[PDB]
Amino acid sequence: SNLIEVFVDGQSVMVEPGTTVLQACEKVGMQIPRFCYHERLSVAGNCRMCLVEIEKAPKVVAACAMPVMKGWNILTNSEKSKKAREGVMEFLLANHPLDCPICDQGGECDLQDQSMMFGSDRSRFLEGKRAVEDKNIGPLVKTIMTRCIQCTRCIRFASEIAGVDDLGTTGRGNDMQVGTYIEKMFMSELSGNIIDICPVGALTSKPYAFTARPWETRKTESIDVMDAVG
Amino acid sequence: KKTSFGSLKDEDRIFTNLYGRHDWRLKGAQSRGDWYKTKEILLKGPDWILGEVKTSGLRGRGGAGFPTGLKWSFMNKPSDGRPKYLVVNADEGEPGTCKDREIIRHDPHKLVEGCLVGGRAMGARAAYIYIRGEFYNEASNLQVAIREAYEAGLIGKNACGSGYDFDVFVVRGAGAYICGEETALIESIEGKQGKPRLKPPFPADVGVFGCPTTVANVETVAVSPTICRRGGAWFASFGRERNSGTKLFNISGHVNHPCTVEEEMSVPLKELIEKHAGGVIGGWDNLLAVIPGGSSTPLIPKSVCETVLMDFDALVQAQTGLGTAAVIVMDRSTDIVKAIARLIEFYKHESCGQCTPCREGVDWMNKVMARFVKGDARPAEIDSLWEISKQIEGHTICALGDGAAWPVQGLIRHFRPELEERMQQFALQHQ
Amino acid sequence: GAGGALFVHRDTPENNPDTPFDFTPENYKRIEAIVKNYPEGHKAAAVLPVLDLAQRQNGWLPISAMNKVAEILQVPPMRVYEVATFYTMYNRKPVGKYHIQVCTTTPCMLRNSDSILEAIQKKLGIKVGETTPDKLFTLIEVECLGACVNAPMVQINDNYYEDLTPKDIEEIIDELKAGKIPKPGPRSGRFSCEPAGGLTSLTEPPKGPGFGVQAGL
Amino acid sequence: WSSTADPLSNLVLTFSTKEDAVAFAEKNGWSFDVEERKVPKPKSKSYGANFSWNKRTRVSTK
Amino acid sequence: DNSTYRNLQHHEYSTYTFLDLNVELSKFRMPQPSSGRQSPRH
Amino acid sequence: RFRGEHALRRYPSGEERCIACKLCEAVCPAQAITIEAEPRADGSRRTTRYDIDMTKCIY
Ligand SMILES: NC(=O)C1=CN([C@@H]2O[C@H](COP(=O)(O)OP(=O)(O)OC[C@H]3O[C@@H](n4cnc5c(N)ncnc54)[C@H](O)[C@@H]3O)[C@@H](O)[C@H]2O)C=CC1
Ligand SMILES: Cc1cc2nc3c(=O)[nH]c(=O)nc-3n(C[C@H](O)[C@H](O)[C@H](O)COP(=O)(O)O)c2cc1C
Ligand code: SF4
Ligand code: SF4
Ligand code: SF4
Ligand code: SF4
Ligand code: FES
Ligand code: FES
Ligand SMILES: [Mg+2]
Repeated sequence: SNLIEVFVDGQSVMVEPGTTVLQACEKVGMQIPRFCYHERLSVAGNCRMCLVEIEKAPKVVAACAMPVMKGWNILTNSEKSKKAREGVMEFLLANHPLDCPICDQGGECDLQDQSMMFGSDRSRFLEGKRAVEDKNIGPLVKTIMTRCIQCTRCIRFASEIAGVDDLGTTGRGNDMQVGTYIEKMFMSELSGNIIDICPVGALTSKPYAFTARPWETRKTESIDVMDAVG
Repeated sequence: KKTSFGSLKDEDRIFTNLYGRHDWRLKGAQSRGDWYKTKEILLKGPDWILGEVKTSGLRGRGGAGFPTGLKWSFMNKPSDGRPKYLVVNADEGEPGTCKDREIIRHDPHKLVEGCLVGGRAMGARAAYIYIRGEFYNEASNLQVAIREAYEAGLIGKNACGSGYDFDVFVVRGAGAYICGEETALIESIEGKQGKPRLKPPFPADVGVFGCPTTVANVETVAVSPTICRRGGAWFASFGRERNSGTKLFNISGHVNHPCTVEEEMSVPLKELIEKHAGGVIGGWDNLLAVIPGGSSTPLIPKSVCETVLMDFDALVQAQTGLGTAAVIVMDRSTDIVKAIARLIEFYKHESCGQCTPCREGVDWMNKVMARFVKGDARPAEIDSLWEISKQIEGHTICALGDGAAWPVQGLIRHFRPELEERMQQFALQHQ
Repeated sequence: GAGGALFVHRDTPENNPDTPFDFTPENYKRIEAIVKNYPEGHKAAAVLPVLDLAQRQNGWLPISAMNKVAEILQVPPMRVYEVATFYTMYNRKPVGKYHIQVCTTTPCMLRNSDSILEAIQKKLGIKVGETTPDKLFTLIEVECLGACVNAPMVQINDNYYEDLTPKDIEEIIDELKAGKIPKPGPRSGRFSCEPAGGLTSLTEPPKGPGFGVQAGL
Repeated sequence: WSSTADPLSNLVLTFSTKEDAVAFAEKNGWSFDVEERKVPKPKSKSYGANFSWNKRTRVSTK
Repeated sequence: DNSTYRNLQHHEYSTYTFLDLNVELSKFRMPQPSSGRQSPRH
Repeated sequence: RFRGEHALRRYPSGEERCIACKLCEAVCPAQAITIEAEPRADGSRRTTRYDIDMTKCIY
């Protein structure tokens, strides 16, 4: 119909107009690395982890935000995109705290897994790291903001899904911090979901703290009975 | 056809009140040729104005150098339902750059008439001039000139005997260099933080308040009406091919007479310095380095500075770029590593923090640079630093990351022996 | 390098949501004009000017002023907090009567801008980031101020003082202490960034209307 | 410690398709419940909608 | 002629000059366009 | 380097080194380690159960 033809690593695929490079790669079975992009949130484009090379184009594009065009050949495993991923992961890990043994997101961390899958295996950062003070947003979400990577997923969720405008960024540059700027509890019927959407151990479940590791647990798929939504 | 550039006659300059020696108000501006035949220009149509800008060869004076007729024609699409706006970039954040301040405080009516002419060309309903927050008296001068223009009927209701309605608004920033980036400027006008937004969409599609928008530099807008009045060919006669016109130049640093001057485009750097800035302190042999186009552009040493022209293409072939034409000169009695490190510290203090490469990597560059000045590092790291800069450039949302990466690359490329000697001296002194 | 100003607010006897702040009637008139400048349906665009106006009425921005701006413009308070903490011209802490800003960026640093810094320190007996005991002056270091040609320079309360030497800055300081306001601009009689003795352009009288107009216009 | 008496508490088998799993369970005499695969539905994403002239999709921060 | 500097008018500018000029100009403006709603949050 | 009887150590302050990361439990080839943890009365990340079955351990 109105579908346009694009190529993922040379393989043809027909997509609707306005489809992003990330979604075209999804239609082929390739998952592009991501930190700030979420399917149910608005597009941000901050983390630059989704950078990918288009054939015969000197500059990489952000796959999560850039609509694909007819005739484009997306090179997901190209050298340029691999080097872009390695550099972005280096920048993300430069100031990250060495908290994995005490971080509750240890065995289920997108930062850890994408570092092992797409980053380098060593560091060349010879400086001191930044440390920020923790905020208190209630008895449900435990906050350790030194682990924050500034993806702004929580802010977008709070504004759009939960309809609460309490979360924001204060400051500028390296010391730009996610929070409320005042002592304020983030209270809503959907507040705990920001734990799941947070890719790192910056936001964790307070009642769940230090009780288990994700590899020990057995998963049972069931139904909630606390209301009539099911 | 012409080969030698750099002798611009007095009667041929655009900004003839550059030094404020004449009345900056309406009466003096009309005496000097402003607001002449503006009704005729407006009635000649937007397509004619766009063609005049195209054959003029005018390139973006903000620093990128994009052809201005092309952007203003991008805006020339038919109506959609949304209002159309012109945005004038008066942020002027680049270190070494002060030209917009002088053309705003001393010749505001050229800017206002250029706003009207450009808005007519692109079908805009109004113009927003985003003036730097620190330019308080300059902003007040602009507002007084706009008051005069409204009182005389030159802008506003029908704006002439034309039938075209056009408003000019002035909005003030609050201490943010990043708000000179056009999308970050649009974000700041809308009341949010000065964080650049991704492209596409371009401002001609989605801009201020979600409406079609063109962001243009003060100098481009202010020279457009003279281009319309005198002709595109007259403007195109100056400079080389693809480098047309006359450009304002700022000379600062280790010169005898730092000053702002208007001169032909493709002037030699040495000629410009020796003619208008009084020469480099201690004579030409005392020159060490020059940053030719503001802090963003990489520096070049004396050997290339000897016979280099001042335009986009020639300065690109020297691996620098013309930028904003802000010449900053340094003699051999200054610490080049310290100066570059100060520029990197400025960039660290000015990044908005939105995207990880700029935020993290510019902080990392700042820390590495501070150590480099001391010489506390090792020789192997220099290459490391070069790699880090490469990672930043081309991977960020906006060009502030590129503008922080390039000075480091220039310093490495042209003064690696100085860094190595400083490291060796530190190692000897500390054992 | 390191900033030194925190980006979290903790309540305080002289800084808390009950701190009394309000706009004067004429400031309300100015606010209504500012809001009228923007298209209907986009009132958040007035956050930056109105907030600035509050500072001009108060000298700095308490949390109560931020809340008042947010409720006047009907925007969430967190948005105003983000604006207040993003832009560096907003004072979220009380500041002296004369806020002295010294540019120390590379073009100004080349023309000996640290000598003027140390002259101001010695004259006022304060370090870079503090305030005098009488709450009359506040030193601070800033980035490029857009007057690189007239370096070294300072900014005091919307005024630019250019082409400075330590003697000139001392006379500016003690003239401010006397009670009157020194005139803005460059010193050494250079008159807004021409060559000091060159005069290498704009010497002939400027041409009149329609000097070089093309045919058909 | 945690004690069990059923030998199949840790037995999990992997199959390419649902039909393979049904065939294995049927030939092995086990009664089964099959759940259909859940697939995320395709979503319309537009970065330009973040800055809207007149829609509610306009964001207050980014 | 050129010997005299003619930009001394900013020597007596007050803390409210810009905003007062804005208030003066507020009567010269064209009516603003509307998006159709009072706010994006409406 | 000799491997003998297991022991749990502490810092010179007397505070125990174990912070209940469960890496030893995950890596144990014989599944000889059993760990349970919770926040301590001072909010510290510590174990409430740390068992080693020495008749399953392969040392
Ligand atoms: N005047 C000043 O104070 C400062 C100037 N600069 C200069 O700004 C330069 C970089 O600025 P950018 O805007 O990021 O460069 P750019 O090339 O990305 O943009 C140039 C202009 O052309 C438009 N444009 C470019 N490509 C387009 C396309 N394919 N379709 C439609 N429109 C297009 C853009 O919207 C923009 O307005 C630097 O070279 C720097 O020297 C930097 C800092 C301060
Ligand atoms: C970090 C950054 C800061 C900028 N600051 C300014 C500025 O202060 N003034 C300006 O005219 N352009 C500035 N620019 C470039 C703008 O994008 C430019 O104004 C825009 O492309 C339109 O300018 P033009 O009239 O030359 O085409 C800046 C760009 C970047 C990346
Ligand atoms: S957030 Fe992930 S990478 Fe960071 S400390 Fe926790 S587990 Fe490790
Ligand atoms: S707290 Fe988590 S979700 Fe929020 S910005 Fe930081 S990393 Fe992203
Ligand atoms: S490059 Fe720097 S200033 Fe530009 S958007 Fe990214 S973080 Fe912000
Ligand atoms: S759980 Fe095991 S590996 Fe982790 S700290 Fe305690 S003893 Fe060490
Ligand atoms: S996933 Fe695209 S920039 Fe973050
Ligand atoms: S470097 Fe000081 S005003 Fe620009
Ligand atoms: Mg989490």
